[PDB]
Amino acid sequence: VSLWETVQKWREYRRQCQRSLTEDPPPTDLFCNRTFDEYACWPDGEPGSFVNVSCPWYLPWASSVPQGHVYRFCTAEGLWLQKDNSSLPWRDLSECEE
Amino acid sequence: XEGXFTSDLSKQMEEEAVRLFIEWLKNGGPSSGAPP
Repeated sequence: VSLWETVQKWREYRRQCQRSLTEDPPPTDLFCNRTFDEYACWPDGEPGSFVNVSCPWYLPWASSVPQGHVYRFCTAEGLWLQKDNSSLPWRDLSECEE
Repeated sequence: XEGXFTSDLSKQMEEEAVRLFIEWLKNGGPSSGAPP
């Protein structure tokens, strides 16, 4: 365990997300927008479906949750599901917990 | 913190720092402008 090592792996994960965000081809006209939320990298979402991404590989316990995914939901309006009083969209990260 | 001064202390402490860093990330910390 090392805080510097985890921060560097997080910087690397962020960098790989920024590569995808800029380089992946555009999607239909309606989709939830790809984004990095500081915890996980999200692709463009299909309206009306859950969106899965693997637990982020910089987590120190990533190897204890090798099959874990984290989830968002992309509404039929093409907006990530989000409560009015939350500054972050809805996310289920229970499969990535220590 | 009784019984805390162990050889394991310095590592137990880095481990909590990494845990807090991850919690901060889950809160959007690096880019958040929210009041403290």
